[PDB]
Amino acid sequence: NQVWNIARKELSDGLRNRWLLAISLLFAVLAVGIAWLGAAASGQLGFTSIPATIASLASLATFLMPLIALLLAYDAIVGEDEGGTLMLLLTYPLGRGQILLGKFVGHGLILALAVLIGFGCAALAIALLVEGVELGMLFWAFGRFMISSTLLGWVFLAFAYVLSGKVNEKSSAAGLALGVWFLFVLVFDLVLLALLVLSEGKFNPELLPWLLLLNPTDIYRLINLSGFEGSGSAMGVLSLGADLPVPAAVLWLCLLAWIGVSLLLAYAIFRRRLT
Amino acid sequence: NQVWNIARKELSDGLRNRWLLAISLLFAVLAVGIAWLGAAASGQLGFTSIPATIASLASLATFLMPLIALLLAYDAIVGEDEGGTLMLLLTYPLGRGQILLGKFVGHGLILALAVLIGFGCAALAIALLVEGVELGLFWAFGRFMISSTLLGWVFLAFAYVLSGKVNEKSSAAGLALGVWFLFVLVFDLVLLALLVLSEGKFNPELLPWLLLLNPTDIYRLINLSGFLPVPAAVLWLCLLAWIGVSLLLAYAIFRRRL
Amino acid sequence: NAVEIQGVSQRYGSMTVLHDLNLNLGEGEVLGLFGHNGAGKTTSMKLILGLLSPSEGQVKVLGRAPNDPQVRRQLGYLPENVTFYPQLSGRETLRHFARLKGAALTQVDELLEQVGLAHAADRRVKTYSKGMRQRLGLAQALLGEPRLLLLDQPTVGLDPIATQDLYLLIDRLRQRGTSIILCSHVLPGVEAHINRAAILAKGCLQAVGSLSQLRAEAGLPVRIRASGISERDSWLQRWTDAGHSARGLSESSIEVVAVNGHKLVLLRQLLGEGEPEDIEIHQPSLEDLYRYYMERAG
Amino acid sequence: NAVEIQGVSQRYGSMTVLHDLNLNLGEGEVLGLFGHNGAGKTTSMKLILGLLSPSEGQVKVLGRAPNDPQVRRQLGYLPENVTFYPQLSGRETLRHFARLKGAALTQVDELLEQVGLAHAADRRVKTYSKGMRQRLGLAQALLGEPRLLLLDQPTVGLDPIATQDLYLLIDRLRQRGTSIILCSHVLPGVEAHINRAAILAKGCLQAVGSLSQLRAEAGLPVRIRASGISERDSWLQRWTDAGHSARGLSESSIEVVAVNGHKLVLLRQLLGEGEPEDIEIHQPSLEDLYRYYMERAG
Ligand SMILES: Nc1ncnc2c1ncn2[C@@H]1O[C@H](COP(=O)(O)OP(=O)(O)OP(=O)(O)O)[C@@H](O)[C@H]1O
Ligand SMILES: Nc1ncnc2c1ncn2[C@@H]1O[C@H](COP(=O)(O)OP(=O)(O)OP(=O)(O)O)[C@@H](O)[C@H]1O
Ligand SMILES: [Mg+2]
Ligand SMILES: [Mg+2]
Repeated sequence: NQVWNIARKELSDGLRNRWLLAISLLFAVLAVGIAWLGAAASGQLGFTSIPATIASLASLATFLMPLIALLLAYDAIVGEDEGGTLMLLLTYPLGRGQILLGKFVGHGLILALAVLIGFGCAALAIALLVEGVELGMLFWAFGRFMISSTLLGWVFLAFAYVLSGKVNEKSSAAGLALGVWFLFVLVFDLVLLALLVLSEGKFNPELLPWLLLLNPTDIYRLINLSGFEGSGSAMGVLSLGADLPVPAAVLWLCLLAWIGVSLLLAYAIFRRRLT
Repeated sequence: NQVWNIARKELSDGLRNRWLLAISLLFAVLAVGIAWLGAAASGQLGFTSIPATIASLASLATFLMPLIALLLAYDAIVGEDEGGTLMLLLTYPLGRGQILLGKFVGHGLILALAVLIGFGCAALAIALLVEGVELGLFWAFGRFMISSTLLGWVFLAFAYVLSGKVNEKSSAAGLALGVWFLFVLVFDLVLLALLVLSEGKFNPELLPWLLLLNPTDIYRLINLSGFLPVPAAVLWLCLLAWIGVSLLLAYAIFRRRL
Repeated sequence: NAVEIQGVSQRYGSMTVLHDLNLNLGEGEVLGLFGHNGAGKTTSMKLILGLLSPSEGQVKVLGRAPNDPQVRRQLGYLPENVTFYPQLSGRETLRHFARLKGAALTQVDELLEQVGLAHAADRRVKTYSKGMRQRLGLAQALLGEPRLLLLDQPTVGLDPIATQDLYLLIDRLRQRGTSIILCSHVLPGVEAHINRAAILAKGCLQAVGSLSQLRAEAGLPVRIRASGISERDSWLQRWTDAGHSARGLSESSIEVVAVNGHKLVLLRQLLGEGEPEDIEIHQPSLEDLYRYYMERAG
Repeated sequence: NAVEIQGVSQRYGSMTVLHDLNLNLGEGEVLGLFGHNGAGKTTSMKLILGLLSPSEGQVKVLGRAPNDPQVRRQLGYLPENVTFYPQLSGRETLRHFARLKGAALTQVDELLEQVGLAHAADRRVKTYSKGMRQRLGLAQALLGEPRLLLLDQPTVGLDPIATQDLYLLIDRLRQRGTSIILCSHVLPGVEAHINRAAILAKGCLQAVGSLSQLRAEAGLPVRIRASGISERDSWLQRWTDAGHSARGLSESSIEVVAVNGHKLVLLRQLLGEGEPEDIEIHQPSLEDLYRYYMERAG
């Protein structure tokens, strides 16, 4: 609807800001470094085994991408209010939820085009310069990785919108965004694991594998590691649930469901924002 | 000087805002997590031993405290310029340098107070909750306070450096990840690959000094002495020099902001 | 039948800001809101927009509820402290705003020329001055087909030429049948271009009506600046005993205040005794009306 | 004496905003910067300060380089579009600015009650309105001894009574010898308090001097207004043929504009047959001078 107009202005902001260059340049540096400069932790300097890169790169992405999305989106709502342009925009015939979805689609297209551009330099970087990779497996693996990364970007965007609608000032918005970032990666894993190890020696064995759905950062990791990838041996945390949360579309539906509930939460909070 | 007025201004900004309850409680939740829930991999239990919970705590501190600094001082300069309030402040008898120094001192006291309150709550939790294993924590956790605070200050100064050049707050964050990205990922990976490229010819006498060129490496060396070519005193002085040159560059860039 | 307000009372936290503010406007009438700095001019406009929902009052905006975006289709609003995105081009900013409002791309450049900003277009809003940003806001207001146009303190920043050009624009838009709610603090120069006026102090609405009825009920006396009419004290003692206030400045000048209501015949005698060096007669001005009504509230 | 703008010009990247500006003011000299929207008034006002560096020439302030903290200590600035940190209350903002400025901390409360924001204190700037925000900016401007005040567009957003009080405060400060570089665009009524007025358009400072001096440098007709006095045609035929410029308005009145010198002998005719149902005498005011200077020389 008029949603496309707001998404268009957000994309225009993306070009007029070093963001689109910065997100794509650094994300491509991530991707290329893991393939050639990466694997040097073992001393074997350069190789591009597709199963490795899409897993180490996957973990570095599950850390980087939520933070990038939060930095992009935390000031979408609070930033406009502080700027003084939010009150003007509501005067236009635009629904509060309509502008919220417009901002969401704008930032989401920013990060999606960004990841596509960044790996597009990467995808050629492997294919042309590597020696004898089966291009088909590379293509479908990085395809799942691109779509998973952009979907995680969208879900953390939605989290940024909900926290921004809750907050009153830019700095407090950044603080809550940092808290939400730290919570999922470092705490939803640690507390949950600790939960099995001591709270659950025999307290309730059956529940722990499924709860990993709540955290999108875990869902993302399981989606990108398990895959059709061969030699699929999962270490701690993932191995519980690597074997069977019964999926192959269930995780994708759950991630989309998180984005959905978060967008509804943002629409609800932003509707009651003023006064 | 009279930068104290700006310092209390952002001190009030930190207390009125939700940083102090989200930065000190940030450390509080993780520190107790690393100290009791941090051995959950094989046996959930607590305070295994002071230098154990310190190593993981420092490892996560490298990942997160720089990031907190870059998220506290990107809008510090460019944000006021967007708000149009920076120029009115520049009308006052303060000058370019004193504004930056005052904001740096205020934000540094924010980080220092957060570290003190949070890791101190964690330390008193270690003392009370767990057995009297040891109390002379003071050297380990106190050195952790000082080292984490100085690392926060140096990345705060880097954030001031990048902010004073960007013209739109949104673009400031983009160059904020870059500084965070370079020290966390790029430096270690590129250094390791360069060592692998030069099989035996890298001249290992000058590797420790190349480690100095990364504040994260300096901070990890500092909290790894429980019982190296680079003296501990020089290992501090180098981080202090990083702070000094970063603030000098931030002042230099700020003078030509407009 | 443009805005119909049914005794709205608005509360901000525990502080009431409006109480039983019942106001109305015609479809083609122009109503000038005036009042104290902290009365409620902007908040009342914000209620009209539909930014806030009145706790006690059902406002009708363009014969419809203000929540509906169909009202905002043909309604334009110019905000005070009109701040814009500071890294968008003025032409680009106004084109984006038109894209939001649906107006044709042919209108944007012609309207930028009309306001008087096309010469400095294509440069980012940050470079503009307090005036050009006000002119960009005015261009925003006139964007599209505005049936109802809400201006907030709108002459802030403009030139006297720009102010009078905007005044002629408002008069023309009244001729075209559009509805204008104009609030201003420069009372000089708005008496001619404003049909109906309203004065509100604190929350209660002090009065409302066109200039004629508002002037008549007050019966505000006329002020006459003079300097050397006949002598230093010739004209003073003929009015001090005549029950009229007249303060005599030492520099051979008498300032008499007549009523201008019924003594219009006495105006012939006022300037007919001796040859005067300098006379400056100011009729009861709507700013003096504002001062009178503020002295009524308090 | 105090602010000596001698031989300067300023350019952004490729555009010359200020061209050959020479402005000299002294202690207790109420100067005014009037001009078209975007003519360099503010860029020059900022040039008075250390915010902008002069591309050509130098701008002496208090006899010293304006970049020295000493110079800013004896100075005050009210910027157009005054913007304040909108989360901490007005009391907090005034205390903070005074702490950077240097105050007894008791002048803060005196100013806050003096400016009429006493009730509004503690409420926070976001909840403040455009007026109170401008009042708080003015209250900040009056912290300390303002040897050199720089109130820019200060009258925007204020009540007519509030702007009258602000002009009275300008008069009081002019009594105690404090410079004021006024720049307000509200034209009516400033000229009385303006010691020296300077109308500069986009090109340069093509006009500088006192209002009485400027009025002399240029012949301006006097303004006479009427509304339905005697008839529509008799006045026209009587005054057009008698060697005068009679503006024949169509609202049943012929407002005749004199040369501003014949009126002294014209009044005898006016008392003769011209019964005073409505007579308005307005000397060529600062509006007329501004239009004259802008159009003829621009
Ligand atoms: N930083 C800047 N870069 C480029 N152009 C600028 C900059 N600041 C101002 N300008 C432009 O310089 C010109 C002069 O600005 P000026 O000082 O007249 O503003 P102003 O006096 O506030 O205008 P007004 O008072 O009439 O609203 C305008 O075209 C303005 O847009
Ligand atoms: N968001 C808000 N929260 C609390 N109070 C508010 C808010 N917005 C406005 N107010 C209150 O409304 C009044 C100021 O708004 P008002 O409409 O009176 O401004 P105004 O009369 O237009 O001011 P001016 O004409 O000087 O610009 C004050 O009582 C102020 O506290
Ligand atoms: Mg207002
Ligand atoms: Mg200006």
